[PDB]
Amino acid sequence: KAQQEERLDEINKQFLDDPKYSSDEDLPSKLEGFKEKYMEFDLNGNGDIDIMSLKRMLEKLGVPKTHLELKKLIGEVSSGSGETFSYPDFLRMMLGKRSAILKMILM
Ligand code: NI
Repeated sequence: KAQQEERLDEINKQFLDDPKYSSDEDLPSKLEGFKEKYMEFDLNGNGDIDIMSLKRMLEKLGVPKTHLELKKLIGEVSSGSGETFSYPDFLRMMLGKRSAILKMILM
């Protein structure tokens, strides 16, 4: 938990130096806030967010979603084999010009 944060920090540093996101003057503090938002979710053994974790989080936001709807949400932001999405997946979505449904829900 607090351990997995170490990895999130390394990723934030990686993104901080990414020219693709340099135009955002508030990147330094935003990445930290996004990290905190990500850590509100239950993170699995690999530090990724799964279906039940997403379900739990959306419940807290008053946004109930069906099992299949949860699959659609993750499948939209996941860079791997649909089922879970990572922190890097999360940042590219939160940043990035395209607006995934999960991004609109969370922001
Ligand atoms: Ni889980």
